[PDB]
Amino acid sequence: AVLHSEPLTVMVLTATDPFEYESPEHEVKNMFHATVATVSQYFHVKVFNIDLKEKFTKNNFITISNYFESKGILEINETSSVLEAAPKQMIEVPNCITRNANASPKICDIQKGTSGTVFYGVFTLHKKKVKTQNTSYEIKDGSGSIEVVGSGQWHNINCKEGDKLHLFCFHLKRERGQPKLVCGDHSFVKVTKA
Repeated sequence: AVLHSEPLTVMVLTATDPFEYESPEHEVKNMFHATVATVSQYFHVKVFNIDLKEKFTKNNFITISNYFESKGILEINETSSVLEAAPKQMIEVPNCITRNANASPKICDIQKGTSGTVFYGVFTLHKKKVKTQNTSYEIKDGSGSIEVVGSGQWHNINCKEGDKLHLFCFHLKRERGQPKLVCGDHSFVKVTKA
């Protein structure tokens, strides 16, 4: 994880509802996921300061400093600064950036990933098996299928075949070559019915 002290102005694209997670100090706290954009790139952002939720509203322009980067994902916590951006610091985000930010990876391309990489996306549920301590969600698209393993509040998620699972910050792991996505401390799932 690398510290970025230089101010960076972005436009907020999306943000999730807050949800509970376990903090590094092993206390229940709330976080949310966001995507933001400059004129040339979008970024996934993990926000660990629930007081910033209003700032992370679609189309808000914000300037972030003293944030961190890990696996290409930005981390904003209590020691970070997030202020509204000044007018002359704002630059129009090309629609092509926003479309790319909204696109999901193909499962065949997730299957190519190195162990430890992180993935986000929306995928159709094919089958699920609720086990004693975790749940395996087999997700599918035209390019292949992959097992997603959820535990804790991502175990026994209320969903059915054909629903869409929106996955945030899942981790690729390989067991005997076979890749799968597993949840981590800052994963999030939402379900859209279909």
